[PDB]
Amino acid sequence: MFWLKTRIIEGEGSLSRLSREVKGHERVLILASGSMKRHGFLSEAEDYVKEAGAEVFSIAGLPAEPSVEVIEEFLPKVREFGPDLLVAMGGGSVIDTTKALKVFYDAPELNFGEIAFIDRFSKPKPVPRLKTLLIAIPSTSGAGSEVSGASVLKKGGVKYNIVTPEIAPDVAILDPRLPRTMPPEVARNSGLDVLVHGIEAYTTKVASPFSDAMAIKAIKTVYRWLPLSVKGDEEARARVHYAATMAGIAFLNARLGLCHAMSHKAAWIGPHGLLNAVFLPYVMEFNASKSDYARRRYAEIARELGFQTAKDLIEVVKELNEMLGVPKLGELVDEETFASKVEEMAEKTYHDGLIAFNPVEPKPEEIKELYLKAYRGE
Amino acid sequence: MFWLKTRIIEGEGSLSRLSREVKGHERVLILASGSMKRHGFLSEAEDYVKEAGAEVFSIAGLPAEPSVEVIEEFLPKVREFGPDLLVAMGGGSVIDTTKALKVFYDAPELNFGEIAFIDRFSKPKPVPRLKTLLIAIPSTSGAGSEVSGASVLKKGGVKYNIVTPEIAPDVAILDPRLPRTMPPEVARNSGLDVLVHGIEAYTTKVASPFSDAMAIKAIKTVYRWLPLSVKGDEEARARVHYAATMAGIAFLNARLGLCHAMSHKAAWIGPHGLLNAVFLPYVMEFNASKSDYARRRYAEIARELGFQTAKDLIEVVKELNEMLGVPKLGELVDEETFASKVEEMAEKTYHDGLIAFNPVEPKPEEIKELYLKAYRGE
Ligand SMILES: NC(=O)c1ccc[n+]([C@@H]2O[C@H](COP(=O)([O-])OP(=O)(O)OC[C@H]3O[C@@H](n4cnc5c(N)ncnc54)[C@H](OP(=O)(O)O)[C@@H]3O)[C@@H](O)[C@H]2O)c1
Ligand SMILES: [Fe+3]
Repeated sequence: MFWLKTRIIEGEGSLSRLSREVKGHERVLILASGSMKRHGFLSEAEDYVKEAGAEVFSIAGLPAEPSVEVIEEFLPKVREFGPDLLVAMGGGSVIDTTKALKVFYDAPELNFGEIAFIDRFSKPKPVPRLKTLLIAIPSTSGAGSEVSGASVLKKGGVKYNIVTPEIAPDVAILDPRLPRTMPPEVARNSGLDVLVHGIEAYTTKVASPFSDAMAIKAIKTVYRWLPLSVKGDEEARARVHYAATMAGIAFLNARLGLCHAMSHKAAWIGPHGLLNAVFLPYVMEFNASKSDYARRRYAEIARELGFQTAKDLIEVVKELNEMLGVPKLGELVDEETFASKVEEMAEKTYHDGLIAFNPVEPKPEEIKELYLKAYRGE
Repeated sequence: MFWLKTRIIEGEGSLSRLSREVKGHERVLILASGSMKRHGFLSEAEDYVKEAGAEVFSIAGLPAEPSVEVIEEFLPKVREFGPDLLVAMGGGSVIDTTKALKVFYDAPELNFGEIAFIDRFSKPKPVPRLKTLLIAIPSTSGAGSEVSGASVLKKGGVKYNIVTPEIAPDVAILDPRLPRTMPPEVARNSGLDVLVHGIEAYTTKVASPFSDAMAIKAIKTVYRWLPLSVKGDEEARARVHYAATMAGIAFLNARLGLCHAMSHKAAWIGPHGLLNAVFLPYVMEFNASKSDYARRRYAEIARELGFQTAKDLIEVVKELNEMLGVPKLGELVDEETFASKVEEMAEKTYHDGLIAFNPVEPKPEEIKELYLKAYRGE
């Protein structure tokens, strides 16, 4: 199965197409990061919204790690303003925050309790039809959240999932002026996220030729361009920006697997993209040792990069990490914390729904071992 | 820009998903090629419609390469039945005829002459919002009509387009059992159309990276699998079936170019896929010599197939036509008839909206030369 709800609008200066898209709307709410404010893209968007006749109200300064707490703060100002159009302008977390906001705005009754993918052996209640349009404008490259029907959300320190077609954005605007403001480390971290997403999407149980096309292109693009992007080349920034959305389209359809699950649960340690990169080569070694299907798919990606084998790809991924100064796991977190948490982390990873999609289902013990293998820098 | 209205359902035996898809509709009309009746798929589909609780009515035997008069034949039968869901099961011809029917069913005041892209120097009247749902189920591999917003009809030996997102299908079902009953020539002809779609979509002025991904995968898949499919390999049939839709998604977004325009205006000679194959190598040479952008883009494609240059790609296409027994143009039509028609085809091709998307705009006398080159088999 393959589909795409989101309309994509790409190109230098495509932020301006925002005027077309607000036509016929009256009250526009914009959530943005501070960096979007300080670089003047928020103003620029406010102009475009005004000159299309609509009222506009902005909130900037948003944390990462969205929560039902923080969404409480907003909802009155939100609910009083009476928006009929939401705009998210920033990273994954900003987009996910706006996505989560849409649900409580549009379905104020909805018991948060009842809708969250916390366990994979739990089956939450479905989310009704919502209504407010949602435009996503990503400033990083990136999380894939501008096309996905998923947002993550804390209700007091605990992480739940919301998953439904209803919060996949209606429109995504990809203007590479925005991601050209990423500091080098952020360009690195979020670009490795693309790579991990693509490789995982290619190797799930539910991959199709349609998602494969997108995954493969994102992979080749990151492999070829990310190092130049990190050094701040402007064209390379644009290419990786588009590839980030490609990987998004892929994992929207094919989903993800063990590596993302493992990153979710070690969130406390580090940024999402960085931990993913750290784990990937171990998850690949595991998958390839245990599944012929996984081994063949990795070889297919290797050939597409101009190599031959599954082992080529694993080694090339380790060398990419080394090249871009990705730290060992031992450098991010001391032995003592890590070791006392590894079992708890394994159990949570085991209850995550994404391991349903991984080409091999790992036992709790094998997850434990993988954490330890990664830590030893094995 | 990139988008996709159509929801794709793929897989062996995926026809059975018709049941889910018609649920809560009352009157379903199926328009089908003769081959779908003879080979049993039409009964199968009817059974699925029935068990979803709908009334079903089928018309089989819809003609290949339809002209405008097909509308007056079948429209009265559609009006009499009053469907609330149209299903098209057949090649691009059947799907195009169904789309056209939808237009005149939902919007009875329109006629073909108003709304078709007859002349790129006159704006046709726009098609209003339509309403009847349309499910496309292609049985060739393929025209890509199951995801495109176009319907192609002949008037006076010459093909014109109707183009609107309103006739992009809502759902496409890709079940490779269906194209397995194609005769070899039908497999060849529809398969080479996938290749031509992909190459033209890759080299228009409005190619994006998103349409590029789909275009490139379709090309690779065809290049590798079509010879085996033509011989009757069952796997290769499935692979090329999914590629045809990939190419359709590409050209839905990137459009097409001079090779399709020329084939439209020579439609009286032969079937569409065969004409496209014959012209392509000449169009490519022309574009490559006139445009550096086209040259570099053909080379990218050559590299992806494991060659190096634009020139390699042209040679590859010529060799593949040979290997598959594509006739020379001179076998299809006598010289004195062709040569008497050629100034008119060229002038009409020049007025085709598709030449605006080609990487260079030819003059009519350059088009006339192209036609004659192809005739000589240069
Ligand atoms: N809308 C668009 O975007 C678009 C783009 C490109 C081309 N086109 C159009 O599409 C048409 C060509 O479509 P096409 O290449 O799919 O061929 P087609 O013209 O629909 O069909 C060609 C022949 O194949 C036979 N057939 C089809 N499926 C079969 C199966 N499973 N088993 C056995 N026989 C089968 C049909 O025989 P029966 O009639 O006996 O069943 C028919 O005679 C042209 O009119 C062209 O203009 C449209
Ligand atoms: Fe075609």
